[PDB]
Amino acid sequence: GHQQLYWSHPRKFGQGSRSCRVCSNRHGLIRKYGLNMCRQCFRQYAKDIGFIKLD
Amino acid sequence: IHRIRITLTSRNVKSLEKVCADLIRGAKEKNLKVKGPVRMPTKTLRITTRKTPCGEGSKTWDRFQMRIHKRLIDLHSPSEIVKQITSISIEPGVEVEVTIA
Amino acid sequence: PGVTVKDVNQQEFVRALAAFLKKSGKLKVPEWVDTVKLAKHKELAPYDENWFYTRAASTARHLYLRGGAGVGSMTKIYGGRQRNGVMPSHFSRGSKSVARRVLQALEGLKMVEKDQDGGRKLTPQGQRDLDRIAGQVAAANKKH
Amino acid sequence: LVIPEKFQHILRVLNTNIDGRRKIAFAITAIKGVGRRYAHVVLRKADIDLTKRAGELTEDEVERVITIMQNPRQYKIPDWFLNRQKDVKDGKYSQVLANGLDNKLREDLERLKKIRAHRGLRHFWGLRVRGQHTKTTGRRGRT
Amino acid sequence: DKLNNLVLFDKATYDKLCKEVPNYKLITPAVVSERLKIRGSLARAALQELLSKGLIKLVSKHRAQVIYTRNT
Amino acid sequence: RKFTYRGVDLDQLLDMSYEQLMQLYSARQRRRLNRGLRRKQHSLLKRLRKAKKEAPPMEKPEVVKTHLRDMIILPEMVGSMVGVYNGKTFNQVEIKPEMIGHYLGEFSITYKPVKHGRPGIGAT
RNA sequence: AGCGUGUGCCUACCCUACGCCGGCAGGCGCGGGUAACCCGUUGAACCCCAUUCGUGAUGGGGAUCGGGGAUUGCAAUUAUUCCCCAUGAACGAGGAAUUCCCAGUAAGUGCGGGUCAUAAGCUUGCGUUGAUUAAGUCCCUGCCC
RNA sequence: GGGCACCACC
Ligand SMILES: [Mg+2]
Ligand SMILES: [Mg+2]
Ligand SMILES: [Mg+2]
Ligand SMILES: [Mg+2]
Ligand SMILES: [Mg+2]
Ligand SMILES: [Mg+2]
Ligand SMILES: [Mg+2]
Ligand SMILES: [Mg+2]
Ligand SMILES: [Mg+2]
Ligand SMILES: [Mg+2]
Ligand SMILES: [Mg+2]
Ligand SMILES: [Mg+2]
Ligand SMILES: [Mg+2]
Ligand SMILES: [Mg+2]
Ligand SMILES: [Mg+2]
Ligand SMILES: [Mg+2]
Ligand SMILES: [Zn+2]
Repeated sequence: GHQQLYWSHPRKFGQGSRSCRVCSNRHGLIRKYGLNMCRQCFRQYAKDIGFIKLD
Repeated sequence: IHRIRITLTSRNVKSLEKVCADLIRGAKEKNLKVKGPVRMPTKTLRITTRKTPCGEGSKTWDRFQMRIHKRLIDLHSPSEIVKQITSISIEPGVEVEVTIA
Repeated sequence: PGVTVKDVNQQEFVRALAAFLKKSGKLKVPEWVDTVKLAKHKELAPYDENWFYTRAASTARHLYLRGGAGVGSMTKIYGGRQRNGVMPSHFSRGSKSVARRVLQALEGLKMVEKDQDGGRKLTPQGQRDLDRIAGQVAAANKKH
Repeated sequence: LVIPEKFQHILRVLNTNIDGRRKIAFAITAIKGVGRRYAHVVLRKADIDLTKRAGELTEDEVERVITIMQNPRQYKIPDWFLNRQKDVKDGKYSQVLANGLDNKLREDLERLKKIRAHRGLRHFWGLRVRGQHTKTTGRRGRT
Repeated sequence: DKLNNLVLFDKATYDKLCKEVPNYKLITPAVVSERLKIRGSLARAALQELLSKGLIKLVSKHRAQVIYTRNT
Repeated sequence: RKFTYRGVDLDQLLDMSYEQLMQLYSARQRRRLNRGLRRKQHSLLKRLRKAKKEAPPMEKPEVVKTHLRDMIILPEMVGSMVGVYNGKTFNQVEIKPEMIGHYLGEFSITYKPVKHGRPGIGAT
């Protein structure tokens, strides 16, 4: 039936199993330290998170 | 009488050292035995990213950095006096953990 | 005036200890020593057919200097650079089945024993043998 | 260090010419299907000194080397050393040599071509076979 | 042109090595190889044999370079 | 002249179980069989067997179509007509005994071989 | 040696010591670490000391192919990656033209992070060895007064 | 007509 086929493809690994936690975009993702943000969102929220530019 | 370890973690050094000094002074005013504060190596988290939201222009990079500082204090004392001195210690930005080894 | 291992040259010490192990004749040698190369980054088999004795001597000397090493530590000790065609070179480790058999053969001679923490170390008999070999090396170096 | 009275400058082994001035370990690598590892293990199995030239060997040593090279499995040479393990047609482990290797490769290509597998078609057309990009490299040999 | 060096000594070349090499005032496997039309390995073996016999002094030994000289 | 797969003829291959055939196959096929076949491969096998049973004694079986390009050719498939999807069309392939151990997708090409034309203005 | 990472809300996927099996890729057990605590005294590579080779497209170089084995995955064919035998191409220092660089620098040599179920010929950092030349000019290029 | 720059030269 449809219930079995719909969303049946496994998504336990790969680019399709991960997305940004702010905009749900799967490209340019930052996983270090469990940030789970794309690079643009991280650059937008870095000061709020606590990353400072010293060099 | 317990061997009690206080671990202080912070992002800025001024507040961390102020809290450590307050704890040391408070403990020593009760005629207690204090060891430390012993300073652990500073941790430096780094994230290097591209500035441009697209792939156009000169390849320029932002280097964001976060620093974490850690202190240890040892006390030979009963639990009640430690909580007495700790209650004042609450400071914005400093994480204080008290353990009995 | 007692000679220890650290006093003498290490390469001559390894040569003399390998000769002593070969002359003793009680070391156990695997059957496949003549058909294997010592690591995956090597291109050929060792030039010296009596390479097992040399490797055993080197392992004993290393356990003398730094005790408690396991099979992985010996594998890292004898690892080297690997060149792979048109790609950049990288570090590569040695073969585990050679290090393990060398350690087992040295334990068969009552020169190496299991360590309490883990790994293997030297017995007092092995240390005595190594110090005697070092004394012989020093005497040979001085007399000539 | 003087040259022996009976010295073979050129040897004829397996329809191949062997240079008697090269060392025996690398002299026999002129045979197609024999490499440095296989030559060294064969010579180590024949108890032949590796410090002598190919022309210094006697006929007994040469025939012993040839016999050991033809039939490795008799002389404790492991299966993983062989270059024709587990044949498709007959399932026998062996080491294939100069002409046998040339016709064995031909039969391996013919099998793929007749069955019309993709690899056989790529071999027939003359293109790359192991999934390499062909857009920018491999131009040499093409018009 | 091609360089065809002997790999095993002949009578004439062995006589040359035994007679003229121990007077060269600078003996080196490359020098002996270039003068006697000999390969490097045979030159090294011959020089080691001459050193064993005591007909030639050794100055310095290295994996890259070995240096020999005539007797005083 | 008679077909043999690693010294084994077709009849013995048909008699063998999967465990025996694992040792005849190569590393990839052996690992695939060790990990097991799923429901879709079994359904394809069942359909092929059903189609082959109904063939007339002197005629070929009806063609069975499939999308399974990663299916391993077993000795029980020899003599069946399989249409394999290449993304656009089902190409008809008759399983020969020399196809044992290959995939189905190796026999239905997924692209048109290149015949080159005159280079355009944008080439220098 | 040095900079660093390590068991994750969804979220499945961590770093690994030691013992045994295998020749190797690997497989089994059994422990530590949420970390100046365990991997780890991070036994790195170049470098150093000996051995073999000997100007031969050669034991330089390792492309292209054949046959086997193992790991990640739901799935490896149009070869994911890795290992073993075998095969052994051009290449003998590169025309016109053109790039970067002034001291622990250029270059050589490895090691971390990102990507990452599988994973570096890229990038971003880190050490190790370590120079020739110059302390000038507006000739070329370009920008300003 | 001057000044500067190993993304210029020497
Ligand atoms: Mg090493
Ligand atoms: Mg290389
Ligand atoms: Mg050959
Ligand atoms: Mg490809
Ligand atoms: Mg091409
Ligand atoms: Mg060559
Ligand atoms: Mg070569
Ligand atoms: Mg294959
Ligand atoms: Mg394609
Ligand atoms: Mg090879
Ligand atoms: Mg320019
Ligand atoms: Mg790098
Ligand atoms: Mg990586
Ligand atoms: Mg990239
Ligand atoms: Mg100007
Ligand atoms: Mg210039
Ligand atoms: Zn985002």
